[PDB]
Amino acid sequence: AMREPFKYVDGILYLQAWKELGNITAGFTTKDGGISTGSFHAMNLGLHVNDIVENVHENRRILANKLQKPLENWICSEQVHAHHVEKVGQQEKGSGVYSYEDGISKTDGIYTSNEDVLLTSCYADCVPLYFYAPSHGMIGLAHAGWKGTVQEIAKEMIQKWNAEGISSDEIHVAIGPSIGSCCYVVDDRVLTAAQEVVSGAVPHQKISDGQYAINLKEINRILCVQAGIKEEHIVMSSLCTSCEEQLFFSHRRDQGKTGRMLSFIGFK
Ligand SMILES: [Ca+2]
Ligand SMILES: [Zn+2]
Ligand SMILES: [Zn+2]
Repeated sequence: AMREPFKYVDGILYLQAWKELGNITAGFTTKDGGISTGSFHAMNLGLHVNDIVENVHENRRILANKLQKPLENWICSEQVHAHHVEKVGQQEKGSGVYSYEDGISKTDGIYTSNEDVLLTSCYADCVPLYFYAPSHGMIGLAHAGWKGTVQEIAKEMIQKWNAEGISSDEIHVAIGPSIGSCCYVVDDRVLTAAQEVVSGAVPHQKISDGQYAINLKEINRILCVQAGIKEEHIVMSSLCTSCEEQLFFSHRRDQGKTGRMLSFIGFK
């Protein structure tokens, strides 16, 4: 069984599996630590989910202080459930920190070699992908719901890194908390799209006619291996956003009214 690569520390799940690879701050937030209430209780870091902005701004400031990464150096994207990956850095510092529309336009993955920035991505069920090539000082995040998964957003990131001279055998990938097969049931449209890009069987369990439980974390792991990532360079959480009702917001479990966690990565 793949060991859990994240450790809960004061409300934050830090990517402890990568502590010896390089001096980075990486992890995934939880519902704990903020001042939001109701459907957004407590650490809602999402600006586009109808929470009161003052609470989201404060929650962001709280995280910035916990991570020692000032808001002015954060980079956020306007996620659109597609496969666009953008290299970011100095000129994009501050993008989306206070207004979602100010985020990197229609982008689901971001990467950088800049040591002062904090890359961020928002989640409430979708798969958080993390990338690190320690030898090249390159870090990245990609948002993979079913659409980004089957549109091969992980491969988009890897291909861009290959063009920057980074071999796929030097890229470490982490897969964070997401909706698991215990709670995520999809139709033939999703399963077929996954079959089109996965060589071999897509792991799935039929629940009823045209209804299949699927593990999008494992689908992304398989696609990463098939894109040249070494199996031993992938770490994967088993945490389910829907099942963990005290740790995570879940778009599916909370019926579309919920907050957002952030995935984050930056140099210490
Ligand atoms: Ca296939
Ligand atoms: Zn999503
Ligand atoms: Zn579950």
